Amino acid sequence: MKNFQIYLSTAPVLAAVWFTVLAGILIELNRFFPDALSFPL
Amino acid sequence: QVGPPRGTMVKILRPESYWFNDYGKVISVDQTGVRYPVVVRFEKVNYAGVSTNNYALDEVEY
Amino acid sequence: RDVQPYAGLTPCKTSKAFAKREKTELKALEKRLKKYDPESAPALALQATMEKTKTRFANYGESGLLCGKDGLPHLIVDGNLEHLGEFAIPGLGFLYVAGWIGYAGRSYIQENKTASKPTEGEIIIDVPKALGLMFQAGAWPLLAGLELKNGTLTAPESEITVSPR
Amino acid sequence: ERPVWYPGKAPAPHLDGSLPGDFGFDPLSLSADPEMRKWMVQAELQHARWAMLGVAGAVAPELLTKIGVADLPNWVDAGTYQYWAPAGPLFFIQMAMFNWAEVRRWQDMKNPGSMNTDPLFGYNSNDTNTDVGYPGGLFDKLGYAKDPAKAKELKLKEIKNGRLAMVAFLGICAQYVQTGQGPVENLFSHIASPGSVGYFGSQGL
Amino acid sequence: TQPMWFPGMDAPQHLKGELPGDYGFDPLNLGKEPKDLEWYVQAELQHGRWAMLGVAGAAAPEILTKMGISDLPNWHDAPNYQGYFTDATTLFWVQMLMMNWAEVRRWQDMRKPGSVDPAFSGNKLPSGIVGYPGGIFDPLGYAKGDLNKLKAKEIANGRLAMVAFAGIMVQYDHTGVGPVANLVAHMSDPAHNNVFQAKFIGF
Ligand code: CLA
Ligand code: CLA
Ligand code: CLA
Ligand SMILES: CC(/C=C/C=C(C)/C=C/[C@@]12O[C@]1(C)C[C@@H](O)CC2(C)C)=C\C=C\C=C(C)\C=C\C=C(C)\C=C\[C@@]12O[C@]1(C)C[C@@H](O)CC2(C)C
Repeated sequence: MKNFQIYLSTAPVLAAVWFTVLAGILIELNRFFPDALSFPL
Repeated sequence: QVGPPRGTMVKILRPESYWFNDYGKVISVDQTGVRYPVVVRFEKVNYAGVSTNNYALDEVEY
Repeated sequence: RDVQPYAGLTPCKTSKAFAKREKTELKALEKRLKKYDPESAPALALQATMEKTKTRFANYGESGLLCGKDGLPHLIVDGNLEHLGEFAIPGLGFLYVAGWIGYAGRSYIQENKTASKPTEGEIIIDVPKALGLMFQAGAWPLLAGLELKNGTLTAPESEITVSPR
Repeated sequence: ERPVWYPGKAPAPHLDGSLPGDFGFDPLSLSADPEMRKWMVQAELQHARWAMLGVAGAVAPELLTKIGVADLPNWVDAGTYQYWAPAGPLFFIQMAMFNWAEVRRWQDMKNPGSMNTDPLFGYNSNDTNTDVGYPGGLFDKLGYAKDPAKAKELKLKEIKNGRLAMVAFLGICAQYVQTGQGPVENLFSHIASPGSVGYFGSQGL
Repeated sequence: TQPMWFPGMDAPQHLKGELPGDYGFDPLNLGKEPKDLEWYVQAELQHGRWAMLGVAGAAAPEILTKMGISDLPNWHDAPNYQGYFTDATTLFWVQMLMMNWAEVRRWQDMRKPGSVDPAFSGNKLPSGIVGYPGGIFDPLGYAKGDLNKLKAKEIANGRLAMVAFAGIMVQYDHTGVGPVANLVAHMSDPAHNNVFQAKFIGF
């Protein structure tokens, strides 16, 4: 249990979770604000 | 007894040393008049994987 | 917005080649569409793609982009006020974010260096402390300025290991 | 020795019967750490109470509709009911209120004695209370916890009804998914003919 | 022991409490040594005073226009407004010339209050705590009453006005109308003129 949490806190698992979430947010931003060549003004 | 006491951190002055300009704990100093009496222990390993070696009195600073 | 021509680049909104680019892509979309009957899902998907292309081309027209002879937008990165959104503002956003990432890393490595076994915590990341330092790194530019002014950003020359030369 | 969640199986070693509704049910050992155990007892208690309130407010409007006092929609249809404010602002204020109250709850969990005095009027809930998750002085407006002998079995009753309502709410969600009406409709439909209508009765495999 | 932003926990060690506004609020530990702490106390003073002035000067044209007694422009297009005594840049350079002197003198005081008027050699500044000069800077000058109370009052009003000024800056960046216009719109339909209708029409 706690050890499993520690296992999750390992570098590979944490890298995979962090990049999964990051890719998710970036994909969602490119879905809701798509095709952004430059910052509008 | 000569040289740094045991337990003190000494700055390495040997130019070729892997831990040059780094700090290491003194483990023991040999008082039998050997050339490199100062045994210094290092947290970080060198390329050979060792964490300690011998230094002279002028190759350390504290 | 209406942008002045610069470096021999006409605005994309009033560019005939930009209109040709839009036209060509839309016609390609129509061709792709024609083989599908309107009721089927690919037909609606292609119509949505056409809509997306139209609104993209429109947004690029309005966003003050300068197009070339080829007909595609060109970025002005010399610092011009009329084209700051091309490089400066996203450049500032990147510099802020990248400095945040780096400062969170520097803070964690310096904090973990005080642990009993720093190298084990290097691979098994203390997630609560890590996240605390990550959110403290929101004010990276300030804290970096403090480190620079106090002289603790940069280690002195004597402490760093160097080659015997 | 005590009754357990599965007779003949030893209760979980990290569970020693010193908690309400302790039946040694933890095959995943999710509460082996006492610090984790405290947090998780609080999670059960909070989810229990919220699920019970959830069942009460998802059943009571439809019961009043059936009786004839007033006309109200189902628990699901209440989401799209048009109120004074849209779902945006209503939820906004709701979440502001819950950030206030749940920060007070959070710091009660961290510090039991903390969050026992009114921050705006100085009213003392309970002078130096330690039982986390059970703020009697703060919420016991009837004095139904003034005796520990009474309080422990009332705690047991709360936990049991809470777990039952958690299962009930999960059932409510699954029933609306699988049938399409409110829970109380589904109940009366099953009552009318348990051999024709119901899961595996309506041929809704 | 001071009144604290988070009553359950305890105040940070580097926040002593005597500071005029110390409510122990420093989650991201920017305080650290007292030296940059003083640089922050003065920074907070300046931001509060300038933002109080900023909120008042961004509201006052709006209040006057909406009441209809002075048809002034909105604060955001105020710079865009034409009719000033000189070109935006010309008065800007004059403005920064005028401010370079005053702000470098304040910096000298920040560095050393004692260090810092030759225009009227008789006119000096009475010695005071850093950031609160007094003397000629307070012609009203009734400090014989409570002091730390009044300083805390200034600081909290400043903190509020800065939150308000950032808020309205975001509000125009997301609505493009005056802050009081936003305010009255929220009065008219509180459930349908709030943040959810913000769209970021223009930066
Ligand atoms: C789609 C957009 C995009 C993407 C994917 C990347 C991706 C990358 N960039 Mg680039 N970049 C972009 C846009 C992009 N960039 C734009 C628009 C600018 C203009 C501001 C830059 C300017 C820039 C610089 C100057 C550098 C990068 C670097 C990098 C790499 C590491 C960045 C990082 O955060 O590491 C995590 C961050 C850290 C470990 C902290 C390190 C220090 C960071 C990079 C900057 C903070 C220092 C400070 C602000 C002073 C800057 C001085 C500078 C002006 C010379 C990575 C490959 C770096 C690199 O690979 O060079 C070797 C690098 O030095 N980028
Ligand atoms: C703690 C994070 C950190 C920081 C602050 C730096 C900072 C620096 N690096 Mg180093 N570096 C890092 C991590 C870091 N690096 C890692 C993980 C690698 C292995 C890939 C490298 C590999 C590397 C090379 C090969 C070189 C540098 C160089 C540099 C310098 C140029 C700017 C830059 O980062 O561009 C380089 C940026 C990258 C290579 C991108 C990698 C950075 C990643 C994204 C950071 C990952 C850690 C992240 C923050 C999570 C840990 C913390 C978390 C648990 C809380 C600068 C001193 C250059 C140099 O000497 O310049 C003078 C150079 O040649 N770095
Ligand atoms: C508090 C307990 C409780 C009570 C008193 C009821 C009472 C009722 N339910 Mg509800 N229900 C419950 C819990 C409960 N349910 C839970 C936890 C679920 C989620 C599985 C459901 C899902 C559900 C559906 C989808 C339906 C009912 C129906 C019914 C009615 C009886 C007819 C019938 O065949 O029921 C059978 C119901 C049960 C035996 C409920 C208990 C669920 C057990 C644990 C079965 C195992 C399910 C499991 C998750 C399957 C997946 C395995 C997979 C992981 C490999 C009656 C009103 C039916 C109805 O309303 O018809 C008018 C109907 O269609 N219930
Ligand atoms: C909080 C909760 C429900 C709250 C509901 C609310 C507020 C409902 C409100 C509403 O309806 C109303 C009032 C009126 C409507 O107008 C509006 C809404 C909003 C719709 C449910 C929790 C529901 C929680 C559930 C179902 C949790 C189930 C967990 C289980 C079975 C765990 C089992 C184990 O963990 C143990 C015990 C031991 C381990 O070792 C083994 C395993 C197996 C892992």
